[PDB]
Amino acid sequence: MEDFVRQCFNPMIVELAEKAMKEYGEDLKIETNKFAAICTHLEVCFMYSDFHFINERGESIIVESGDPNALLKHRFEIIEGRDRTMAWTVVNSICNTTGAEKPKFLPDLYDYKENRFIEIGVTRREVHIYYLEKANKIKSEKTHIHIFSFTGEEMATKADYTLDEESRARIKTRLFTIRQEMASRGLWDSFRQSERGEETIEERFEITGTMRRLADQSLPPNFSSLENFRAYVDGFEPNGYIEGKLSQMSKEVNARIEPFLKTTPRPLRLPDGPPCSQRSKFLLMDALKLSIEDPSHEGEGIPLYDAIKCMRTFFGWKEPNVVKPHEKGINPNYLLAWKQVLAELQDIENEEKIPKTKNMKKTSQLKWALGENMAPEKVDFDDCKDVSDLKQYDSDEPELRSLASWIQSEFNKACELTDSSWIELDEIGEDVAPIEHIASMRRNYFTAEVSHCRATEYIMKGVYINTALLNASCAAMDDFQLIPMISKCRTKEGRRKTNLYGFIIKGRSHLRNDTDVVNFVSMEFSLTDPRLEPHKWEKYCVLEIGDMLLRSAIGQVSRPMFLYVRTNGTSKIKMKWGMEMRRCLLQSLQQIESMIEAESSVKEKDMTKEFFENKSETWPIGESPKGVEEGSIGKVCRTLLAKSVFNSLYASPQLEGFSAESRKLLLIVQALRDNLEPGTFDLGGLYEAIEECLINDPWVLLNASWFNSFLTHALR
Amino acid sequence: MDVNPTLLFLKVPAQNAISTTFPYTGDPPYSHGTGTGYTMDTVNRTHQYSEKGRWTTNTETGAPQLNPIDGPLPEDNEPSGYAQTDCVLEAMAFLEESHPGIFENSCLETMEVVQQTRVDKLTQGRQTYDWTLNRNQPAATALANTIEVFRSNGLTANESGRLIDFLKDVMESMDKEEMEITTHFKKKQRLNKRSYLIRALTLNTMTKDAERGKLKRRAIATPGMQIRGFVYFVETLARSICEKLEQSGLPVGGNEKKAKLANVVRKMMTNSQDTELSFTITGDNTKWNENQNPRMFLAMITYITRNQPEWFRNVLSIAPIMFSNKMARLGKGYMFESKSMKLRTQIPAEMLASIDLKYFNDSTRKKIEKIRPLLIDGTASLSPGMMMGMFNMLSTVLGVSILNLGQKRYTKTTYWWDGLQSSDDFALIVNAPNHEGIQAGVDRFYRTCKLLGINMSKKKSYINRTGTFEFTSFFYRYGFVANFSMELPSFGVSGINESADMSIGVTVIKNNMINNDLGPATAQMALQLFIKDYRYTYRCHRGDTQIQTRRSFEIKKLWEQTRSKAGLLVSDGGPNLYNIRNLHIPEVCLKWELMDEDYQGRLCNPLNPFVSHKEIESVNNAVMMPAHGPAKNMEYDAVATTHSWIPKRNRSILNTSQRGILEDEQMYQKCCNLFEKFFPSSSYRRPVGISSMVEAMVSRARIDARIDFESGRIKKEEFAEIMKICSTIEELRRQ
Amino acid sequence: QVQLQESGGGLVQPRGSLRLSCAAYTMGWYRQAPLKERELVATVNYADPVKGRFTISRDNNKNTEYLQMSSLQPEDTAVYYCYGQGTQVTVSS
Amino acid sequence: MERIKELRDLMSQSRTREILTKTTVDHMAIIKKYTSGRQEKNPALRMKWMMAMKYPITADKRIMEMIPERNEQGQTLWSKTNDAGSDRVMVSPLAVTWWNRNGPTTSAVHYPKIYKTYFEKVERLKHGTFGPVHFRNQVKIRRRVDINPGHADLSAKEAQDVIMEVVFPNEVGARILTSESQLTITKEKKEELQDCKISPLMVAYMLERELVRKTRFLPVAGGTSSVYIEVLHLTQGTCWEQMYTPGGE
RNA sequence: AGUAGAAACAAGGCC
RNA sequence: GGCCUGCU
Repeated sequence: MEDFVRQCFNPMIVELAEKAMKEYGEDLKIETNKFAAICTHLEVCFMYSDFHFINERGESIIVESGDPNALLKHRFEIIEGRDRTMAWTVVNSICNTTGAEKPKFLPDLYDYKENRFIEIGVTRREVHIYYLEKANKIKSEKTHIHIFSFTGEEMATKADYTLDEESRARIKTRLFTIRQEMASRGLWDSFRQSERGEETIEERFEITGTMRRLADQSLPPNFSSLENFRAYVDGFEPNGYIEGKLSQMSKEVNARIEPFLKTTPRPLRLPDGPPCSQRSKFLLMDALKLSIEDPSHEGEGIPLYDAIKCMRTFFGWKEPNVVKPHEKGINPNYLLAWKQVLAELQDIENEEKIPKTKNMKKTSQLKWALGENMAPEKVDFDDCKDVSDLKQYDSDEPELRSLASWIQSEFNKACELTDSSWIELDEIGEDVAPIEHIASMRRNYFTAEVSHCRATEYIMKGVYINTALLNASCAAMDDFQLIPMISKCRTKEGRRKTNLYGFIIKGRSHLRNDTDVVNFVSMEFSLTDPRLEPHKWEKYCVLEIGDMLLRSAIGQVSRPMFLYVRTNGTSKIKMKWGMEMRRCLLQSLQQIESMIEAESSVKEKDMTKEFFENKSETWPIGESPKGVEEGSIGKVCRTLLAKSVFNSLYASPQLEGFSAESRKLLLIVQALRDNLEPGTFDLGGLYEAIEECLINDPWVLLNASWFNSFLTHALR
Repeated sequence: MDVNPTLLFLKVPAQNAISTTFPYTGDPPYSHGTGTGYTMDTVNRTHQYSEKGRWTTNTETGAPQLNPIDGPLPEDNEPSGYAQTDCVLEAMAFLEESHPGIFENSCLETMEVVQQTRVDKLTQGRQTYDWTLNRNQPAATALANTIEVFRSNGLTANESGRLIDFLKDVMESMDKEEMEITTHFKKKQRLNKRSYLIRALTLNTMTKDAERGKLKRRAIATPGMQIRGFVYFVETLARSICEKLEQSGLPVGGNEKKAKLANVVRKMMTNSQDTELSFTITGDNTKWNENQNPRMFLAMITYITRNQPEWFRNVLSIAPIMFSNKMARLGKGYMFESKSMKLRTQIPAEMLASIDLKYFNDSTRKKIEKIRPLLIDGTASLSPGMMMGMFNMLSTVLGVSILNLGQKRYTKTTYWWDGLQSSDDFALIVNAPNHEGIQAGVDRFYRTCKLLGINMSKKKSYINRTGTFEFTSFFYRYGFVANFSMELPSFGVSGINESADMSIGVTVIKNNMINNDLGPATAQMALQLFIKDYRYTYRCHRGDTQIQTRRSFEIKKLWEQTRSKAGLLVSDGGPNLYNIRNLHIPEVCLKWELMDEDYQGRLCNPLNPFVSHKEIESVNNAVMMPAHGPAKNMEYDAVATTHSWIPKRNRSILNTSQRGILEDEQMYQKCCNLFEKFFPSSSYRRPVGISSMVEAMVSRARIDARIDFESGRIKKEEFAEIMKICSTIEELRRQ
Repeated sequence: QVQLQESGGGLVQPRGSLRLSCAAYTMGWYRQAPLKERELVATVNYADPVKGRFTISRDNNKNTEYLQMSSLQPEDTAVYYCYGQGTQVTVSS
Repeated sequence: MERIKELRDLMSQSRTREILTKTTVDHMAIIKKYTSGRQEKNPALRMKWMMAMKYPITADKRIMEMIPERNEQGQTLWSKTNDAGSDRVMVSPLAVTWWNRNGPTTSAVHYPKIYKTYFEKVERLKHGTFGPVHFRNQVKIRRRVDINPGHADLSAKEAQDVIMEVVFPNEVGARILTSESQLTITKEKKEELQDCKISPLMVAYMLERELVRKTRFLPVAGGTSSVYIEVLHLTQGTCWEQMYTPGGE
């Protein structure tokens, strides 16, 4: 039958009908009479629509061939011959522009004169039944319907026929051409009734070929095919198989509970080796401040001018000389770098306006100090294979180092009060609710407690230094840059003040990965002699740069004044995390506020004021040789803030591992102290897990010592 | 006196101050170089936990595979992957018996979803291993490349737009003699059957960074695109199953987890009378993923899909069949340094099979020596067990089956147990009349776990009396206690854009106040610090200050120009009006009545060249990877302002041989923008159909010109011009 | 008497030999190295570090297991137990 | 006119012609998401790192013809170098602030009508009345509650057709909404937003947010009302309760 | 040298 | 010496 559509109809219509065939997903080889019937429907749609044009009037202009002009409007514009999505697109667009009613089924054409749709259907059966059939299929329709049938008859409601009658003679001539051409073909044994509305399909997902063999190799050891295994599974029913293997399984497979008593836990062993060194990016306990007493705010001002003005406030400069060498570098380079920094600072002082940011010369001194041109050149393996020295990067456990007493004192003095306010908080919306007033009062109390704390000063120092370093690295990637360490505080009298700890020289910072390292050299003034705790300054070079006179009742001290100079490095991640050190304030004060709220849930009243003023209640916050010492809530605030600050400063994988594996043991010990009969399956394994995190970090070793002390004081 | 914060625990219980034990204020550990060492170590460890299995050689991939299932029962407490098929089938049968109709229903909804799912659902995924280029690429890019290759090779069933048809094409590709791929350096290369099989069965290994809570780094894996559809269907089934199990806690959030934990502890302890003792085990499973054999997941799913259409069973079984034969790419490689000659070199991992061992240290030398027998075409066969939690939900199903297997109806003894399982972590409440009963119950639970290939970490687990325990960093002490140290890293600028960062910060403060019991004063301090960091990050200072920045001049002139300066946004250098009462209001709407009409109009102008919206999914959704958890998405309330710009892209593609991808990106985006202008609903609802672009665009041009004349700007001259231009593009597409 | 009583330990130069006895089913000799765990040495089967160096034996009439240690090394420096008090073995120069 | 003209210009060049011809409508989404840009793992780090560069943001090409290349002192506002995989050009953040002080102005009176949810929140809070804070232990119990206070009793899909018919009336397709509540919602949001020119996508997104019901599990103590849950952070705490009555009541 | 820690940075590539 | 890139 398909030979007929090969022969007669034009290409355009046959591929339109083929795409309509693909539309609903049925195959053309099984039933083709539908293809012919709907392609004839589509053909009558065209032949009825084309050759029919309109101009600004009604009364369509009919031309056998559209002449070249702007007057190519089509009388009837076709609906079908398009995908369902576009057919409904045209339906909705016509409804929204023509203000007509939206039909629920697919029309075939639209006309302007009568401003409505045409649903053309030419069926094998006579018209006077198919018409009202499709009419009762369509609900309350104003779209006019018109149908032909092979006998040659026409019909329509309203007795309406919308265009010329010679066109309809055309239609029925086409119709009988179709008819008495099948006459030569002979199809009416099924042509009248060949489609009955079949819609059914079964989804087929068959495993075959290579993928089947893979299925045959992904079974238990004693199975040969997926078919057999699935049959076995379907036939499988529970018949007490877990019990049999449990009985047969060796009894050494057990989870015996070892009781956890007061005498069970042993102190954590600390590693032994050379004392632990300093790792901070700046001096914390041994910092010195040169000040100007200016009225500018933290960010307000220009760095270089402030630094120069602060440094001019000090008199007593001496020619620098080596006091304590780096022990691994070239100290003369550090000396020359310091003198170069001074010289270029003067050079800025001379000229017209202090630059906002200064670049330094790339001398051999800072070329060595900043580690320039030291990365091995990257080459290909095929060119370097016979080199005996060629091997992997050194990948082994870090060097072992024992704890020293300097970190303990540094933390002790990091929780001490100061003679300045190191936090100038921002603005918030004016409090409107009583709860907001309570929150503001609490916040004011904590700010009064923690602002005068060395932890806040360290927070500001780190934030400013890391912000400046990151910005300089991102801006001046190539050229070495000078950045004075600046921090602005407010005195007890209320006068604002600036403080200059020293200088940082940032080097080449072409940082691609988050782990890539930018090297800088840090110089900081101090008065602490490095000849008393040399092991804490393994990586520092310390010079003697001047003498300071601070008013004291013992005449006047006239102390020496040294310069701690070192080469340090950071990374994008480290800079970003060090510039978010202000969340240590959060951590600490959230803990304290949780304490206050928990206690106030007992007594139905806010308990902040008496906690902060009466200072009757105290918490164990340290141990003295006499015994455990307790301090007021403010001291707890400062201690927790210092702990968070040191966590942010000495952060490392060792800290995370020890924190987790020691929190586990802390929970076990707490369960013991709560009389909850705690038990363990392998306590030695937990101890070994904790002890492997303690390698060389001073902070984690101090935490381990604190944990041992807590165990000793606990378990009683 | 020496200060010691830990001594604070002598007065404050450990859980009431547990936040102090979370050093989440410093930089988390990161990996620096290759992850090849970790990948090799994981492969060797997975293969040696199942050493007593039986060896075979796949006839298709030619790789050695180790099957430990039904192997000898363990005789020691060391990790073992010798799961027994009959035991696990019985466990699943008991799970079904205790929850009748679970499998049949879940299979019904899964069948509905599979037969109505679309291909585009695969684009909604993070990095995936594209085999066309042998590298990780965004899910959409890899899917597009694979579809292009399939269409070039003759597999065009995916044009039906159905994921099931895409999987049919994927499987049909397995039986092809020779496929063709494209490489740029374009060159057409031919892949034989075995090479393509291994490229479709392989995984890409990387090192996990920003992982807090352990000293050593780990390795993670990413699968290809051929196997992700089957994984999607299997995980859909597993999620539908677990949603019907109250003992599971994987498909829920954190608060639901806490609620279920409280309910189970109350149920276990309350029902226990005075005679019965109760004990809670806070258990962690050692080597959870390395001991879960994909064959056992195949067994579980084929038991689940019993009495179901065979096509459903086949499509759900394809995934574990491929995992059982999965291969893993070793990784980036190894970098060597020579200090004598002062140079460095980078050898790819694919050379580990043949490269001499003189360059490697003792540990790496032994690892390579042990893993070499499993090396096939630069990748190692990893049949014995899963790599990194790809089947999280099925593992949770197995754990829930174990938990339910002790409902006192199967124990047949006075002791019994229950609890909650979330993959790699569990809380087990066991009750028994005497300590001997508790010991026997825990021993039998451990033994049954060892029969299913699941191991309990004795070093990271402990048992106490009920009332105090831990679960996924949630510490329960007669009621869950807030931590607030897990969410600390999320208190900074997110890094999306100005308006997005502001809204996300305020919303995070609000949420942590609601859930994590953040205090009022602490919340105010957090708001102040966040505002300070926000102003210092975006160079948007109050405007009345003299802080010179790269943006302080325009901000200051805008400040001096504005009359009601209280309406200026913090992004434009205005005062901050936020407070505890205003944390749930966008900044634009909070300052709407205070803005000057000129500034208000300039700010919220639709014609601004900065705002760009791509799809309904990416309107106000921000992907923030939370600390100590999987990547998560958040809805943030924000008004589309001129500050909603999107930041610069990487721009490093220009120096790579894969430079033509940018031209293809530009052309695809131009075509997509044209289509959207032709089809405005393209973004909100993704268009569907089987036609091609130009057909729809030209035909809609026809119709829209028509109707927009029937009322609108068009004129006959223009309408006819459009009609004949449509004809022109038609004849152009002809040729 | 007690339940278990190990004896015959002491200080020995590397390469030297020693015989441990214990006064107490299948029995085993275990050792606990300083800082390390209690590990199985032999039973009456030998651990791989032991191999062909130590020889476990038992007198079933006298209720006692014996461990003959030959070609001793500084890794065998540990307290040896049977299954008590234990017996310290120290290998040193 | 224009649209078909850039269509013809695209089809003029062979590569785009092939892309338009061989690519089917269904693959629309795929190729639209086809990109070499990886999703950032650490957005904060790079946002703090990119903002230190010059020209850190991106904007459409049209910015080159509305904003001058430099400001009064000569600080550059935009660059002509396009982004990696787009025709957009990289520009400095000042071009934002500049647009807010001398850029074109419009009538933003209809934004309150569009962003109905946020302005309703503001109005509800502005007329709220606070009360005394009572300090007592709060038994926070976890419950499933609806957060959206303006949901019109419609699901996502249920209101998606309404949203399309309100914004994209022609792409609705087969669906013609039956429920009369949807009829009235369509009428109201059609006549209200008849000429709003913000964007079809944002209008659809905000209509989805407003009409679609959404639910989440939260620890609550009292309240349980939709209006009382949006301020759950302000009314309920660990040991304090703040009586509050939104402006709606 | 320095940062850092089971492998890396201490710029890369292209002419 | 000149120019390109900074998660590809």
